[PDB]
Amino acid sequence: PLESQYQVGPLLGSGGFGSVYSGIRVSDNLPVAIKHVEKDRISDWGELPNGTRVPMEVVLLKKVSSGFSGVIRLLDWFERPDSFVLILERPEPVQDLFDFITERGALQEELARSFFWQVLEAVRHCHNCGVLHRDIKDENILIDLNRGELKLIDFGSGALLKDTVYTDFDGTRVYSPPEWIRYHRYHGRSAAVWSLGILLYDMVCGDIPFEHDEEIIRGQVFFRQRVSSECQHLIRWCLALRPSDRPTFEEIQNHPWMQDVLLPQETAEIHLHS
Ligand SMILES: O=c1c(O)c(-c2ccc(O)c(O)c2)oc2cc(O)c(O)c(O)c12
Repeated sequence: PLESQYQVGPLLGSGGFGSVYSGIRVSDNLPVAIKHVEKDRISDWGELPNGTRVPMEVVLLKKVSSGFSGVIRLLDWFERPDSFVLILERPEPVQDLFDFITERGALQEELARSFFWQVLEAVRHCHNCGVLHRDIKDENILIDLNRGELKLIDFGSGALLKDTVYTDFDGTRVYSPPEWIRYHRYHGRSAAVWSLGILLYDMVCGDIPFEHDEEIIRGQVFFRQRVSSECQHLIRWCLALRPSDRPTFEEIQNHPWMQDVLLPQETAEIHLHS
């Protein structure tokens, strides 16, 4: 019943999400990640089913924790005078999609298809559980390099899912949709599909398509790499300017470009030198 049940390792990263460390649970040498969030710096707070104030990330992680390996699982959490400490699972070996794309450039379509499909399955899982991520992007995706499995992380900018309009947003601007930029209003699903469009382009071209607000609003997509027409079609669909013109998750998964996806294990054998 303390913090010394884990042997703390090196710092993995720090940013708007706080500070995350590599760790090992001494109880059984299980690889873990240890995230510390200062209370002053917490955006949105939630409340646990049993009445007690916690960071929204904790509520959301509990709602999605299950057998599904598509989302990083919350093993435990603690409260401190001025911070919260989350204990999360940690694949080993691992690499985040942002670094993987920095090192390999534009990913081959077969690989981007496997990864994109897995992201789709995970976002669907979150939505079934009543959770909206709101910061889907390469830096918030981990690759279990041995099994070829992607895991979604960092629900700190997330919210309970609803059908009404959202007037707040604290995720990544360049992954944010035109309707946010222009009116500070979005619906959850359509906004998610837009970020998924940004993420697919990122995967197949090696960089995000838009850097400035004027480009997001204009919505014209230029391809800087060789990309098949089907893939270009799916990306442009996801990046439709009107929210209602974007595809649903079902429409994305039944799109011609998404057929014959490789299983994660096959994916690691062919593309991850596993
Ligand atoms: O295992 C994790 C993990 O759970 C997380 C994680 C999990 C939940 C969060 O909210 C979050 O911000 C990060 O992050 C990282 C980041 C790394 O660079 C790495 O090598 C890792 O192994 C991990």
